[PDB]
Formats: sequence, C-alpha cells, structure tokens
Amino acid sequence: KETAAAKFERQHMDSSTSAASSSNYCNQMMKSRNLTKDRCKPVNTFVHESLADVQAVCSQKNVACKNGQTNCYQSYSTMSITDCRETGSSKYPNCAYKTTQANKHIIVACEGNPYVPVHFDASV
Ligand SMILES: Cc1cn([C@@H]2C[C@@H](O)[C@H](CN3CCCC3)O2)c(=O)[nH]c1=O
Repeated sequence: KETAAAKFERQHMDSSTSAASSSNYCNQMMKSRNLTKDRCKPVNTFVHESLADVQAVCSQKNVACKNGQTNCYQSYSTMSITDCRETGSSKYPNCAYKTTQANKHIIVACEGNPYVPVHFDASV
C-alpha cells in the first residue's frame, strides 16, 4: 500500500531533471506518474530539487495551509518547479497540459513520524 509520503513523491518529486522541461513535459509526466488514470488531474506541480531539500521544508517557515490547518511550511529558498495545468481542449483519456517552469518558494503540508511532506499546497 502507498503511504502518504510515497504518494507525495510520486505526484510531486522530479529530481531527475533540473528543469529543461520541454513543452512535452507535463503531457509525459502526468501520464507516467499515474495522474491521468481516473480523470485528468487539473493542476499538479513537480519539484526539481533533492528529496532531502524538499523534506527539509517541513522544518522551515510554518504558514497556514489553504484549508486552514496549521501544518504547512514554506521554503526559505526558491526551488525549481514545473506547474502542469490542463488545457481547455483536453479531454479524458487524452489529457493535455501546459508546462510552466518557474523558480518559487514551495508550500507543503507535513505529517507523521518522521515528519515529511504529504501534500503540495502552493507556490509563491
Ligand atoms: C495551487 C496548487 C495546487 N496543487 C494541488 C495538488 C493537490 O493537492 C491539489 C488539489 N486540490 C484539492 C482541493 C482543491 C485542489 O492541486 C499543486 O500541485 N500545485 C499548485 O500550485
């Protein structure tokens, strides 16, 4: 069974590229990480930093989560990320995405022992 920590890694980690992420990136990545299986997931962010660096965000700047919970943390440094957002003409099962690379602070929710990222909240 997939732990919440594992699901965060599958959905949100891509340390293998620094972000040279082509226009193709989101179409390929959303599919291979199984985010287009039951529907087209509308919005999803991939972080291009080490797992150690992203996990360390759980000990960084504590900020309110969008849902009002208090277990969110914003990175002190900007990180290389790619936002994937569904196009208007995207129709399941042919999920289509706009790929946008940026350098931004990430906000993640953390839980558990060890205290690790389990949700991607936002980038700022
Ligand atoms: C704003 C933003 C949201 N997401 C997320 C991942 C997943 O937690 C979220 C789905 N939310 C669930 C309720 C509202 C939307 O899209 C991202 O992956 N990147 C973002 O920049």
